[PDB]
Amino acid sequence: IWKFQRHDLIEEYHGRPAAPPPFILLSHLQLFIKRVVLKRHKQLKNKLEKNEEAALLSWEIYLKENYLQNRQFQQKQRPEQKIED
Amino acid sequence: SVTGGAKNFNMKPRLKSIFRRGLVKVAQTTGAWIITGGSHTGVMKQVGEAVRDFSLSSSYKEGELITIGVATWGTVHRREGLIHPTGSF
Repeated sequence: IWKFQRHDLIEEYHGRPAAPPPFILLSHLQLFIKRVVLKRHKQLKNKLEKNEEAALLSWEIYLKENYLQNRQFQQKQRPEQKIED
Repeated sequence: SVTGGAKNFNMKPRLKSIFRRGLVKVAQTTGAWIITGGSHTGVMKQVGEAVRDFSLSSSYKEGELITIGVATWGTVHRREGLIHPTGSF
């Protein structure tokens, strides 16, 4: 539960700016005028390139069948299965 | 040396499974030389695909299953671009 709860503070502090609260106003004015005149970080969420993504999808979909074979192989080794056989 | 049907080839899925694991598994350990006809159609296409994805999935492993194709010079589509009189390096 602590390992689970580790994430959100890191999420906050990546979202939190780097100025101390005595000097967070310099960021505050810039963000307020930026949203007055006019987005997550790429290190947490990013639209990848489509051809890169296709290569990635083919890679993992290749690995899936490699998982499945050993999965059913070890699942054959339960003793109830040998009794049935 | 694998041989098969080129233009008019159809296969059940069970036959397809052996090409993915049986041919590649026995080629990759011994350091084989898969020699076949050089064509994009049929069985030679199946060997060509089933050896490619191994090289991607190898995760920067050393060595590649070397493959040599032999086809006739007559029945090539765009071979007029291939003839260079000097050394086409």
